[PDB]
Amino acid sequence: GSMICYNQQSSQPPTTKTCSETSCYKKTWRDHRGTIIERGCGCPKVKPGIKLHCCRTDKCNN
Amino acid sequence: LNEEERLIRHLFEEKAYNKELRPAAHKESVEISLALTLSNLISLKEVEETLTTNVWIEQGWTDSRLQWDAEDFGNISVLRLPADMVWLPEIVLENNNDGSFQISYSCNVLIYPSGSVYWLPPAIFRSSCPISVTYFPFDWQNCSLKFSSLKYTTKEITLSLKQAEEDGRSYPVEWIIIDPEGFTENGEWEIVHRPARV
Amino acid sequence: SEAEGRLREKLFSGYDSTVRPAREVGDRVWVSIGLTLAQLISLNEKDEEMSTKVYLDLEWTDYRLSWDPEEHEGIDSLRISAESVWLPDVVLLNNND
Amino acid sequence: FSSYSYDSSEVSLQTGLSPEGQERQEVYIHEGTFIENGQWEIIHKPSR
Amino acid sequence: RNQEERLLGDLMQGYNPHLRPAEHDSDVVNVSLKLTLTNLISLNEREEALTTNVWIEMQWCDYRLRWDPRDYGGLWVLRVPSTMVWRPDIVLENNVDGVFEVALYCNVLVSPDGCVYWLPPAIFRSSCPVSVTFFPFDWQNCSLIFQSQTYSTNEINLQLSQEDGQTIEWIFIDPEAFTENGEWAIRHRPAKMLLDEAA
Amino acid sequence: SEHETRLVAKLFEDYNSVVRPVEDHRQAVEVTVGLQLIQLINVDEVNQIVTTNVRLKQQWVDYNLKWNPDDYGGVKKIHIPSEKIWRPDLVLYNNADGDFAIVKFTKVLL
Amino acid sequence: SEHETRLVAKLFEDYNSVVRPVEDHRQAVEVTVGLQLIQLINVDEVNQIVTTNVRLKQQWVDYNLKWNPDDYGGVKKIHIPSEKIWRPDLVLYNNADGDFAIVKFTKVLL
Ligand SMILES: *[C@@H]1O[C@H](CO)[C@@H](O[C@@H]2O[C@H](CO)[C@@H](O)[C@H](O)[C@H]2NC(C)=O)[C@H](O)[C@H]1NC(C)=O
Ligand SMILES: *[C@@H]1O[C@H](CO)[C@@H](O)[C@H](O)[C@H]1NC(C)=O
Repeated sequence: GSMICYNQQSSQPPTTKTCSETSCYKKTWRDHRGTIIERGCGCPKVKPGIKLHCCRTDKCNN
Repeated sequence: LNEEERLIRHLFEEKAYNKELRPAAHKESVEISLALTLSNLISLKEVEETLTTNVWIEQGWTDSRLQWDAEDFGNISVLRLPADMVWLPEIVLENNNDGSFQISYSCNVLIYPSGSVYWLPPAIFRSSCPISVTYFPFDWQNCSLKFSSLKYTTKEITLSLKQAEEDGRSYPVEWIIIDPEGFTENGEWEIVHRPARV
Repeated sequence: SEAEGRLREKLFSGYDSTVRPAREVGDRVWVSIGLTLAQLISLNEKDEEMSTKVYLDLEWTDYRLSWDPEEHEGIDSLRISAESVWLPDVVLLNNND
Repeated sequence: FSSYSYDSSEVSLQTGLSPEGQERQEVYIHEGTFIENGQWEIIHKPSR
Repeated sequence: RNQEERLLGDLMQGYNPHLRPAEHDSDVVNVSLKLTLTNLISLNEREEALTTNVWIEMQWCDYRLRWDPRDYGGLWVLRVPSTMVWRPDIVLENNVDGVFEVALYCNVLVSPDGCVYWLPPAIFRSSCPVSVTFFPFDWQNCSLIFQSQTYSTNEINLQLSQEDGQTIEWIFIDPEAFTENGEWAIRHRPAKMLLDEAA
Repeated sequence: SEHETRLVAKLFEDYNSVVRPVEDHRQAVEVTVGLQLIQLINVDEVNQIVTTNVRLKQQWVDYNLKWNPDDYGGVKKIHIPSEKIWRPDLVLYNNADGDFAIVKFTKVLL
Repeated sequence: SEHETRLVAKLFEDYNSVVRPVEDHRQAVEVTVGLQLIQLINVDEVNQIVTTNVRLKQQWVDYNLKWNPDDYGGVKKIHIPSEKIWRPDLVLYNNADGDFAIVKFTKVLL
């Protein structure tokens, strides 16, 4: 069992990788300079104040 | 170096920039936009009644002398200058209790072709936070960081909050910015509210 | 402001900030001193020392820094860095540190 | 508070008049923004 | 002062204090070093810091500061600010508080042969790892490591000072003027010059 | 000697410490950063502060500080005060209560 | 203050603060030193350090800072910064952990 996730940063050109997990995640937060979006595998535990979106479909984190 | 040095020589030697003069007419006020980022909360000493903070203060203002058209300088769109070369509003913490009014590290300013000046000095500040001991050790405290200019009055500068944008709509940043990913909570103090006011 | 710059250059041509303003020899400089207590920080008894935060209020007259406002587009006040003008050497005499 | 170097023949001192004026002899405390010390109460605050 | 001012003006013509004195290439500036301890202030064990009051005697020679006394009315010595001459940037490497440098930048004494004498005083907080096994009946071996911050062994030759025929391989202590520390007695006080051969 | 003096006179005749030292403003400055930890001074658990003694080695190339050694008596390396030149503004981002940037401006080897 | 401005400009136009203020280099500078004790702050018996508040009155004649008052409107006494003149380098030899010399450069009465 495998899956295709996205992993690019923010508004960079899209890239993909092979997740061995059953979810792909998008992680959004905002520091003083602007908004950061991190994409990857699984469903990580995030610190408070961070938007998280986990999804169980191919190419689902964008 | 060529366009950078050319632009510096155009702005500061050819135009004869004077850092002692405000970037405004004599009867006009300069709009300073302020935001605060709390890097980390060091301590609140109860006996000494002192809040210690690491804060990055973001100052923005338009200087109409420090502007250029990018097409005459090789499409250069940003310049980094020492803070000692430009006019500064000289924003200080009036609430300090140790005499350290000023920011800690006087970093470079960033100037842009529009004449906008961006400055993000970091600072370590010791301020007076009066302590309410009534419900100790189940107490909560209300500390403040009061920023103003002792060199200029309301006629000379006008303080305001930073205006950020979301989906093309502007809003004033009415809170202390804390980076959620990089913030480490203080060992004994949790933060409940972070408002900001003019 | 350009007129502010010309006024500043006019006032500080030949101005020495280390020289007390006295138009005649024997003239006194009348300095008026007040104080505003922002915060009474502490009274440390073991050190016998009172810590305060204050704002001084120092008023005097420098005859060298006068101008006609109608000759400079109505400018009647200036904000000049303290190192550029003659200051009275007012200090707290009974400081403990 | 005094001039460290200049003597009375050069710099003459006087008490600072407040916005009230009228030959004040007092330390000025702005009553709105002044938080009293938790250990100390200011009974008198003159100036001479 | 006219001869002194004349000599200073003639000496400071074209003098760069930030350039090491070398008359020919591959010249190494010899620097002799002596340390006088005036009082051992303390040894804080919880910070592992030895606080000491020292006077460091540095002697080197600068060919650019040479002059003939007969051309200047028999002037045989000149007191110059230490900022205006070239200096070997000797620092206490093992400092615990971040103060590498001397406390007071006094005058140097330049002689007609160009040989410069400098005796700045210093307060030094140095790192002393405390061996705690026999506390409070313990003895400690504290170190003060002095080296150039910027120059290498092909540029300066840092050595111990030589008095009349004998190298001073110890911390000098005034017998008359020394007041013993109230908690520490100095049993040995040697000095060494270390140069790793493979460095 | 006179050759080191002549060299330093020429290198800092038309030098600008504010300008990034590259030929073209569109290329970045390449800085190599290394950290040497000399001593772990203290770990303080209450305020969550680690104080350490470090050396912060920084290596880059200044385009405007080149010379031919044959025109200066064969001098290949010199020592310059760091205040005279452009430097990277390295800052400890997670600084707690210490210094954000370098305050001890020692000499550079050029 | 035009007279005093003229005098101060005249006095420090050819003045060198490094060498001693003596017409001939073979005569010594006569300095009168007095100590005023304002406050005995502390006696530290452990570290054996006495902390005191003092004023260090130093008096001496500068050969090149003389003038005729008739050429300057009758100005006989002035106050000048101490950093721009030669001074004695008075050091406290038995300084424990404070300042070896004067660090607060108040005004000179001339
Ligand atoms: C610089 O110091 C070195 C020692 O570190 C001196 O070298 C020796 O000096 C003795 C006495 O003059 C000679 O007998 C030896 O032959 C020297 N050895 C070497 C390494 O040559 C050296 O002379 C000193 N230089 C100056 C200019 O005084
Ligand atoms: C900058 O970019 C514009 C894009 O239209 C181009 O026309 C121009 O030649 C470029 N260079 C300069 C120096 O303006």
